[PDB]
Amino acid sequence: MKESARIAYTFARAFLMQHAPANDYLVTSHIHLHVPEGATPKDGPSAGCTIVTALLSLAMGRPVRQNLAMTGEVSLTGKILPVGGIKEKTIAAKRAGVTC
Amino acid sequence: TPPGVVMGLAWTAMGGSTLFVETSLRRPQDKDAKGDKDGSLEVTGQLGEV
Repeated sequence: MKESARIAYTFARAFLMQHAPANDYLVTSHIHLHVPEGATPKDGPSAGCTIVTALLSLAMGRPVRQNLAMTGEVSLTGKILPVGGIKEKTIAAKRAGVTC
Repeated sequence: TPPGVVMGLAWTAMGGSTLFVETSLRRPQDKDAKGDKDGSLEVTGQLGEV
């Protein structure tokens, strides 16, 4: 998770300068962050795209679109890679009614 | 074999197999332009102590 965290910090910096150059949030603004514990470390990279979705969400300040959740690994470029255990994830996600 | 990957022979428990060793930068090098920090590796693939 430290690898996913700083890899996401950098790519978020990169994505902000790539997309909205006038903004300078991720390149210069201190940010404490917290991620709830509980998941197995092997799937934790799956959360990294969520991490970026949070960081950029605060960056712009725009609230995330309601009733959706995403999971996936990142490699400082934004590409996603496979994550296991999907049969249990989808049922436990459905019990809460998430649809996206 | 684009750079950072290559086939590598392995004498498995029975026969052998062309296991592809994979290597890649995992977190950006540029933690600081002035930073002297080493590139510590985080091995995977059921690492032994030796």
